[PDB]
Amino acid sequence: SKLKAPVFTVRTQGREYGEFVLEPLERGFGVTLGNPLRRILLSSIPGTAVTSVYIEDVLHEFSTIPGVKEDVVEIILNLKELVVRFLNPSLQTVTLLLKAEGPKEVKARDFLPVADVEIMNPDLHIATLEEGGRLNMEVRVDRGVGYVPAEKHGIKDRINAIPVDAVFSPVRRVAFQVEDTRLGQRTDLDKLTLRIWTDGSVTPLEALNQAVEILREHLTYFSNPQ
Amino acid sequence: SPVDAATQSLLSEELEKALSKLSEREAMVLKLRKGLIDGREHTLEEVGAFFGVTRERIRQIENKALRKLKYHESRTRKLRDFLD
Amino acid sequence: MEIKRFGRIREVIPLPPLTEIQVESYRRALQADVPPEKRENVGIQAAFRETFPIEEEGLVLDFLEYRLGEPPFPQDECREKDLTYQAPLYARLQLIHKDTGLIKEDEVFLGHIPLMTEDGSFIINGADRVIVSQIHRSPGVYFTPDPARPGRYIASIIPLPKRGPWIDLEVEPNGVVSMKVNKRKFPLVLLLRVLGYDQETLARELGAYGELVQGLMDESVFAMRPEEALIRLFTLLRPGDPPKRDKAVAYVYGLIADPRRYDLGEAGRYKAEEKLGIRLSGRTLARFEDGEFKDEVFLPTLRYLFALTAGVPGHEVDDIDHLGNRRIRTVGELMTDQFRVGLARLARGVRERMLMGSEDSLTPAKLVNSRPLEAAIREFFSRSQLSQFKDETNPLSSLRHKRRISALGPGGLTRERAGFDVRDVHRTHYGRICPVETPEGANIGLITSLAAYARVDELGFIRTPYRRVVGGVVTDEVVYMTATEEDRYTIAQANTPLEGNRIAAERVVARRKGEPVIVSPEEVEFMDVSPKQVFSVNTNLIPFLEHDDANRALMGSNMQTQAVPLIRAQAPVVMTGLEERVVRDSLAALYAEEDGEVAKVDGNRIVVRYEDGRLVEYPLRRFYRSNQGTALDQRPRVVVGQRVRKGDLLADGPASENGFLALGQNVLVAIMPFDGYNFEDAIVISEELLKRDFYTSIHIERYEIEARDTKLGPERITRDIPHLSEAALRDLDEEGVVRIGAEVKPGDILVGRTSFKGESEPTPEERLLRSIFGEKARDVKDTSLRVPPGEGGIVVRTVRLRRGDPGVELKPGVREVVRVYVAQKRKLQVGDKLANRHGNKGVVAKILPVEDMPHLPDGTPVDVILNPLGVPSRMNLGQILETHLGLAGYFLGQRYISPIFDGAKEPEIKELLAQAFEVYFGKRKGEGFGVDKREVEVLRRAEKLGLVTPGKTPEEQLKELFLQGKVVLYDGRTGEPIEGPIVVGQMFIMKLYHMVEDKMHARSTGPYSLITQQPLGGKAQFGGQRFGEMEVWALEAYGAAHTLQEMLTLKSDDIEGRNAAYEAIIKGEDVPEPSVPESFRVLVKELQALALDVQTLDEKDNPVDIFEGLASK
Amino acid sequence: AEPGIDKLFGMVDSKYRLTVVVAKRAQQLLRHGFKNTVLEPEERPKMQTLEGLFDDPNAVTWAMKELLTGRLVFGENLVPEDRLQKEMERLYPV
Amino acid sequence: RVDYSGRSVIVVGPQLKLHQCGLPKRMALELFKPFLLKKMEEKGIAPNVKAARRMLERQRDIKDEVWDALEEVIHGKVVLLNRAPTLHRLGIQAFQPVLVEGQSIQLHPLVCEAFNADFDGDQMAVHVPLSSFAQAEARIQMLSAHNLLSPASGEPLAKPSRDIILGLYY
Amino acid sequence: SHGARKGGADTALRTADSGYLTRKLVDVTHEIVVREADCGTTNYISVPLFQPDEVTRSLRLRKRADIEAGLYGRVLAREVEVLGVRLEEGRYLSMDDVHLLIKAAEAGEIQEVPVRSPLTCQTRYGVCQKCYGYDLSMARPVSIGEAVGIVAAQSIGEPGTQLTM
Amino acid sequence: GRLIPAGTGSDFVRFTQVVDQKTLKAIEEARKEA
Amino acid sequence: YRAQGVKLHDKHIEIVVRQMMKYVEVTDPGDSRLLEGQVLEKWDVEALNERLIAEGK
DNA sequence: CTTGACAAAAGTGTTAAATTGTGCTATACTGGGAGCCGTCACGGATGC
DNA sequence: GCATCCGTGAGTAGAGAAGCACAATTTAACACTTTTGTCAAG
Ligand SMILES: [Mg+2]
Ligand SMILES: [Zn+2]
Repeated sequence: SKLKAPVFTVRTQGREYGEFVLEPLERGFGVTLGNPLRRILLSSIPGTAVTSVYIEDVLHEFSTIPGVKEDVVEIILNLKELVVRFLNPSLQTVTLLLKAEGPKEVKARDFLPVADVEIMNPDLHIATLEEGGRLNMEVRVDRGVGYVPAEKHGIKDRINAIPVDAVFSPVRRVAFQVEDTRLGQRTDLDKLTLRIWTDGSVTPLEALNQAVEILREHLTYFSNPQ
Repeated sequence: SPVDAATQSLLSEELEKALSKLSEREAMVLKLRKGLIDGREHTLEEVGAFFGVTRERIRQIENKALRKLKYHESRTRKLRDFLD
Repeated sequence: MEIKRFGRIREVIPLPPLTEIQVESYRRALQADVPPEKRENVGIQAAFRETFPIEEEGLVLDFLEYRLGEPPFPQDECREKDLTYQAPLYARLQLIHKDTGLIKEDEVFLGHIPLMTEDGSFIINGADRVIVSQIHRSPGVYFTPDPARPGRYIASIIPLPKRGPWIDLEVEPNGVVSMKVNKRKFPLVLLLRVLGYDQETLARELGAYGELVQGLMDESVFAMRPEEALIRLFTLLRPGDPPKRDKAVAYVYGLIADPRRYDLGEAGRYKAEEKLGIRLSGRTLARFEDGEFKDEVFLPTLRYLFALTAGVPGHEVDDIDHLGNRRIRTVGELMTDQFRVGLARLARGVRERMLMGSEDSLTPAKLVNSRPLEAAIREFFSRSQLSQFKDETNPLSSLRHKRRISALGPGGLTRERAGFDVRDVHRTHYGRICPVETPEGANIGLITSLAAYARVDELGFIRTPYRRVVGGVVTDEVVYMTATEEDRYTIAQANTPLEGNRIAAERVVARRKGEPVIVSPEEVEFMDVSPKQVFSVNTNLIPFLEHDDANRALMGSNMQTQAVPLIRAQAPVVMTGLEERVVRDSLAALYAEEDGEVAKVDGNRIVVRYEDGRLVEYPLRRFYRSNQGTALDQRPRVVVGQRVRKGDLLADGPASENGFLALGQNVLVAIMPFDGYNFEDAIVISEELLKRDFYTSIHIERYEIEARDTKLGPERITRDIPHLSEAALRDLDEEGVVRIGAEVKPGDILVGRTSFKGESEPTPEERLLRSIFGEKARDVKDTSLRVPPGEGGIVVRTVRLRRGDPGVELKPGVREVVRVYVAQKRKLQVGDKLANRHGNKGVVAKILPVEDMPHLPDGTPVDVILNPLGVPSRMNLGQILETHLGLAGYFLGQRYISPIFDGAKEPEIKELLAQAFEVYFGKRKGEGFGVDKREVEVLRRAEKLGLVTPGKTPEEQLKELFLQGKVVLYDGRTGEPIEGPIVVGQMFIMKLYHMVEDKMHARSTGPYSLITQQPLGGKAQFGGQRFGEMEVWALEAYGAAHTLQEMLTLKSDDIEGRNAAYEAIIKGEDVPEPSVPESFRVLVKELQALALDVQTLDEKDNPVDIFEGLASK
Repeated sequence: AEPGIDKLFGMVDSKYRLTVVVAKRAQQLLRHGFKNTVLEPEERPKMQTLEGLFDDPNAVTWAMKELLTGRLVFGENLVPEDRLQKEMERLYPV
Repeated sequence: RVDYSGRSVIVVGPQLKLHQCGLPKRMALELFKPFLLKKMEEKGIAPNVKAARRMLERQRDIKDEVWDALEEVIHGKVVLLNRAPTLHRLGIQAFQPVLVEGQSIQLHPLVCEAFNADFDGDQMAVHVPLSSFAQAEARIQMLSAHNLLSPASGEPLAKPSRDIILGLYY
Repeated sequence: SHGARKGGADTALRTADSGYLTRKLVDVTHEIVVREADCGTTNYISVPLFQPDEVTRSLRLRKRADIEAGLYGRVLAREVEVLGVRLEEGRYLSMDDVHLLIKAAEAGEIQEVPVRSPLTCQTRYGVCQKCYGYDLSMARPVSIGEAVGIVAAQSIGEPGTQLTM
Repeated sequence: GRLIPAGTGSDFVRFTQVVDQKTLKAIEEARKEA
Repeated sequence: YRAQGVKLHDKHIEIVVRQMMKYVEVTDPGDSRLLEGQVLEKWDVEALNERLIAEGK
């Protein structure tokens, strides 16, 4: 009377969005599977983020730089959009140096290349410099999971360095849907659709595989009593 | 009822196809004998006057037509459900 | 499980017998047990003494005494054989020869009197029936002001209903007082001349009221003698009729003076004396003695009318809706009234047989034909509006039905004549008629309920009890007193603080003629017995009634009547204290008659050894089908050898738990929206309710079939049904009836019956088809009884009644009748209606598995999820307080009695919640568990909503939420807590008789009407849905012309169209163009029957035949 | 909502003309067994059935999608009724 | 009174689309019986329409393949839902029926205001438009998703209410 | 309890009176259908943007919902020039047009709006498309063939029971 | 039981014909070739 | 309807009011076969008047 | 194919009982019976 | 002009007590050939 094994179908477009359908499932197992994966996807997938920024002649985050349209906050907001992928597993922290002179539209590609460091979005806009404006940055990129506010980590490399909220999670959004499906005379079956948005550093398929593996590993912890 | 009226029409169309497998005079004998044309059973003498034959002549063609329809029904099974 | 009782008001007297309005009135009418010589002149005894002696004149038929015999059959046998539970009636009559001087005495059999059962109902033709009490205007003399003429008043004299004409006395604008009788207006001066009044007498009695007596002065009628005025009056009343003196005197005697034709009634006579300050000798407007008419009431009526018009002190108008002016006709009076009508018809037939002659050998048996009396009695108990099919869904349902008061019925009001005045809650309804229990809709205010402590007196007026207060101290003396007597006293409220028996509050809330006043204790003369006397039984079963809006309390009281008995029925956690009395007074449960020991306990019967030593065996009603189909069974509640005291419960009846009324279940309720499944009163339940068989009810359906004599041959009930296989006949026994214990589904045969086919030649297509298969057509056809669609269950009983059986009175031509009972165990499903006692009702829209339901931190899932949006607009806060008290009792393992208006209050509920928290949370501490991370998050939000005090420990904040009835609740789907604390508690919810199983219906094609050829109506007839004018309007507004035309023609009454539509669809073809409806053809023919030439014409005005040439000669 | 219902309403002056066109086209499709359709094979409406993907049996669904393509001509007094029925049988004997 | 009509208690269909209603299978089998008999004959369920009707007469003789054939019948088709009293034309609306287990009709929450319908025991009548005109009229003119504004005032009549407002407000 | 019973009795009698009124409205307007695009009439009504007020004895701007109930979806009978915007003759008034008219009324540039109405329609056995205006359910001009008479009767009769009576 | 003169039953839309271009052109050529 | 917050377009009422003003009463028959005080539809009398004007009656 | 032959099956002409229709009872009898009015406003006529 | 009686109308579903004589007409039980229906002959 046990249900047949479900079929895992994938609908992945590009490298930043994908839909994954598992059907048919026993009654209630769409919720049983969807929620744990969503919690892991939004908090546990390893990733990289900007955790500290140093800008010359800048004292606090709520100031501005003469010679650029964007104030410190807007550039910090643009830096939180930066997606970077480490090509070395042993690599833990890098610093990216940016020296640009106006009149220039500073992009993510203007960052100095670092060995085994890949900028996934080199077209990301950073700042717009007018003539005579000098922009010197040293941004610190760490490795982590989930979302860490700047105050809860407070990472500063040098004096006057501004901690920035670290969006470590490569997954940008998870939405799972459970629909009623049938197989013959059984009508309480579940159809689970998992939709994952990712920044592109990892595939939504890879994020799902990592989330499943994390949940599998935690299930092995219910062994060796006491 | 609409159901009763419909099954009457379905029975007529199935019988008309079953009688098509018969001959020309042979099918018309059953139609005239059972009253499928006028609505009344025509006696053998009345049927015999129409085709210019004796009474016992119809009984030969009428019964032989009956036997062949039984054979067709056993092979096609298209009239059994119309009697229950 | 302990029961904690709230309340401060001590009830000096208990509730009266809740069925005494039925039981006592019928006992008084029958007087079966009192010996004949001591029978009082009431009831049917009064009916005999009024119609007899039947003096034709000279033969006189006198009545000596009557007696009622034992019923021929027991109550259970009457139900099985469709018999009336009745007692034979014998009257000892004597025939007196005035000339010869010889008396012939014999006992004549007058028929059968239906008998009331112990619980207060009747078995009429095997069906349980309740005679609903009727309210109407009391007879007497009334003085209402003229709305057309300010300052003018009209005097109304009302006799008993259908016992005389209404009399109106009015001072006309010209001055003369006018008497209106039988729609004829004539001057009242003429009548007083007939009744022997002189000009000097009228001036002496009524000359002291202005010049109004001058209008009562016509010199023409004072000149004529009373005998001449009597003929003069007869001409006005009956113009054209020859005015002979003997004919004239008989008409006036029969109009105002004949006791057998005019009856003011005991209540009417008493009201007349009280209002007019006189003493009536009888119950007629006048008395005929010494060959002349003597006045009895017209002079006091006119004297009061002039005094009221003159504005003298002590004279007032009469409120006709005042409950002292409205009386109740109970079952005894209603039956007696119809008994008198039948006896009058019997007396008339006695006179004509006396006119026939043959007096040499005339006996009272020969003169008396009892059939007119039996027919009138049979008509009352069968076809009267007040005689109603007994509502016995649950024992409370039958109790309410027997206490119903109806303003409708014969001699009653109609909804057209029912204005706001009759339907409003008059101030005198207080303590007598419940201001809440009423049917919402067109019958609002027209059908009411007797108040819990109220009782109907001999005159028919409802009296309510009050405690006598003297010297500011409240005594135990209880006075039952009418509305008119109540208006004379200052009556304090039952909640007035008492120090012992003395009123302690300096300011006392009281009523004076229904108005709320603040008085000193020394001004208080009476006190209310209890808050319960204001309301009826159903309303008194609603806890925290004071916190519910009246409109929603109406719904709660009404829906308790609709609750179905449950196999695991539970008494509510929060009760009002009347649950025991309802079960006890319904006679549905079984109690020990006196002290004794139980000898035998079985599911069928209980045997108790009483102290005196006699063995009493009580058969138990088991799986009995009520009028509504709910299973009524009694389950024993004692063991062998158990000692029982007098009145101890022996067996619970339907919807009862240990003697307490159990109309539903006690379930864990979370008050919160849930994913739209709570939308607009919809209810979410857990699957755990189904697992433990809560809200599971047993329902029994009865199926009947008759084998008849037919001209072509008798129908045979047999197992040999032609053209049916062994699978269809598998469950039938050798007699053709389905075996007991078989499961039957829609389309299954309950009993096989063959009927001889009508002689008709077959269609030629069938003739050829039968000839091919070599099968000779049989002489009988399938007419067996089958399970209707959507029904079925388990066969539990087959009743077979045959012609010639003792007591079985089959109709002629019926050889036998077979009845099959099918029982189904119904679990709660989507579409079933649930309700609580506070008017919150809804259908189950979603059944969730246990892991999906919200659950407590200890893992306990809730049972029911209710939408909080149903509370604020309905303003029924009693359910919230019930939920809070239920939450405390759930963890303290105890139940509560909180009487209405005197019971559990918020401070005392919260201190119960404080103790319930110590087992709710203190048990967690002992188990080695602190505060959940999820609880900490909810507490953090809770202080942002102002629900908990900032700075306290999580335990203290959780206790603060608990004292508000709220807990931290976890979502079973996610495990995350609900962001705000949720009110969770235990509430009593009922499963109502409206079930989607009995209401779902569909039809493609089916039976059609005879004349209109349109589909029949009703699920029982497999009918189609009614597409009325408003639905036609909707399609017209949509422009859906073709959709409208199909419903008008193709799907209702286009005979050619509907046949062609069905044939086209089953061939995969589209339905053809519709044609003229057959109802229009009926309309045209019916218009021709009215000699109207209705013709359908074309563009060129030429006639168009819509009858296909079938009606053209 | 029906797919392209806004576009369907925009192609007719009266919303009830659209219903007449759709219904008349549907019966044309039913009369000729959908052999007179203007839809390309990849444009045919489909039914998901346990035995596989099949053509949609509802001609009203077919008619609405045909009108969205623009290959249908509707109007009053376009062709005689008798000539329309006869000619369409010649092209699609069915 | 009309043929091809039914009636049942209504419950909320929160998961339904605006153009959808939950129709019980047992109701739909009776409502669409003449269409189902033709569909059963096209498949191998029954040899002819008359034997197909005999199959549906007895509940215990109904095979599971009949329910599969019923789905193909109702594809693209709509039914009419009506709750008395029909005060205005939105008292009748067209919905594509979704076959549901149970005996209750599932009604969309957003059409309840137009019907003046709640879920405390209201019942609704179901009607089946038969021909192509009738189906086209219901699908185009009477569909619930095509009637969103009040004909009386022009304001949105199928609009958020009750829990929908409360959740969005919160 | 007196008021609760009184309100329930009022509701019971109001449903019958409301249902009777709707049936009378249906039977007097059932023949009114949009039968043509334009009847060709030049007659119209002027919807007032102001109403007299007795407490001040002056003209006060009417409520916005009241102006919308008389102007929304109505065809302009004459050209209107308000706030530099030319509202041409024959223009169907959208909700934005109504609000523009209210804004112009508050500026003192207009007091009344000439609109085509069923009252001045010359169509026999019904109304024309221009005199009726918009199909409210569709926020667009009414389609020829709609039984606006039935719609009007239902529109008036449907809230009949919601009246306090 | 007639088609009401409103909506789809109104004379303004009831007589509308629907035809495909293939059938329309076939009718066009038939007139020209005759 | 304003007092109860019910929003109803004026044109629905105007359709009914149009039907309430559909009939007229003849005050002077003129050169027609009508009777003074006869009640008839306004559309008929105007159409009848146009025929009379077309003939000079 | 006819042509006899049969035993029904059906039609048909009597005759009987069963059913149905009609007339007739001679003291004198000579104008009925049941109702019996708690709603409201609305036309529309019909006369003071 | 006005007062009065009459006639009209007042929500939708569903779910539920004569008897007898005799004649006159009809029914039904018979018989009868009459006509099929048929099963053997060539
Ligand atoms: Mg409801
Ligand atoms: Zn116009």
